[PDB]
Amino acid sequence: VTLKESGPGLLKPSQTLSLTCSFSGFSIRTSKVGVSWIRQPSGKGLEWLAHIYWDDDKRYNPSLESRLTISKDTSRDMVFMKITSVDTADTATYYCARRGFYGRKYEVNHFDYWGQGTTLTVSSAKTTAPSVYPLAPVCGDTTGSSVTLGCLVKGYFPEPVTLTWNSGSLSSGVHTFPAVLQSDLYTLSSSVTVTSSTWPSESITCNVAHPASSTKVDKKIVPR
Amino acid sequence: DVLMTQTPLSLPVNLGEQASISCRSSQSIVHSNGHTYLEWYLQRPGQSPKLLIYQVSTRFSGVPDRFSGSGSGTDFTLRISRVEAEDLGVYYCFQASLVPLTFGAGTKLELKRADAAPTVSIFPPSSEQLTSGGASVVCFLNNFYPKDINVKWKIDGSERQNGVLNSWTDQDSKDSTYSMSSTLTLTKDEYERHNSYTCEATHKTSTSPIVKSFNRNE
Repeated sequence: VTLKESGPGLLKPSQTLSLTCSFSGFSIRTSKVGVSWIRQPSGKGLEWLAHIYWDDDKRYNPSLESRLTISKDTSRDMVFMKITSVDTADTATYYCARRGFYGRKYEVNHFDYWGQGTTLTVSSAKTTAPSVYPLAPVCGDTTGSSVTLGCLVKGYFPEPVTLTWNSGSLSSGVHTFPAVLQSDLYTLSSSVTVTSSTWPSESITCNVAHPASSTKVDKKIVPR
Repeated sequence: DVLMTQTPLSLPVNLGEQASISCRSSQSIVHSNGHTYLEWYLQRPGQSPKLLIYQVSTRFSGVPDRFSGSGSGTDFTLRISRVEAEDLGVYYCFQASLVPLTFGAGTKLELKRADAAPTVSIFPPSSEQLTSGGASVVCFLNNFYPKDINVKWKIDGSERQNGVLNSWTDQDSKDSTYSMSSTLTLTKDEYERHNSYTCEATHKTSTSPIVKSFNRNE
């Protein structure tokens, strides 16, 4: 049994979201399973949206009901979800989940298989390359045995970027933080911590690639 | 509609020990057919949710015998008899007896470890960003434990709560600590109209806050 969600990936606000869940290794018609759509906003928990039963009966989360339509095509082994006029709050991973059961006990039902999910990001942004900024210590904080440097990757769209230090040769003592969407663009940061005698004596450079904009920049961290 | 209250929201455990998680419903979730549709799901990092337990206490095929569920009516518990590394993640209870079907907020099962103080580092806006007319001040709070921490920004000695983007990593694979980044973004003009910039961290490892500050003029 497999479930696979597909969607647009990115929409602008006010656009219509159309999702599809494609099932295999079993038959929607024969099995008579129900199917739900469930979403998860980034770093948040799970929210049930809608359910469709084998006979096309439907239930909705009351708070989003006016904007939701669930349907299906039993002949294509697909369930669909539409959400009208999306805005920022709709940015989420959307999951398809089958409500399976054993043999004949249709009342003993549960979400036995879930898709991988499809991510939706709602933004008015065009593709935008990041501004990459080297973060050197304050003109003072290189006493003590270690020194921490950073790199700020600001104002890009969409995800992802790839960030390395010294083209990946500097990998221990690194923390690269998840991107956050704010005001339609992404910001990410990374820190690297070395011994006080490593820097600035040795060159430490932040490397940032943004596939969508076909860009690759290096920023050496220099003393202020 | 039915509120599902999970206790605790964070559960540090030592590997090989038992874990128990409580889920309380706001009303009875026994269905009109007399079944109680109370399920437990695990979501590992970078994975979809997976079913563990259904109908309060039935283990789903393929789930390890370490997992068990109990309860009745409005009070339910998931137990893990011996926690293994691959059990770490977020556990959700879920009722499907009443529409809208509703989840708990989630319980993060994590690895217990010794308290560790954060290493706190503050970074003025780069010269290059200032040529743009925005200015971001960055503070890293690295390798701390427990996860509970407060970060405060102060500009000219007064707390600032707008302009802020925080981001966190998960428990580290080498040392089981957490790290956090906070970025305060102003206009270049506003940055240059003010003079002291401070990131203050409150963490159980110190009675006093950790204060990292700079003066723009220096």
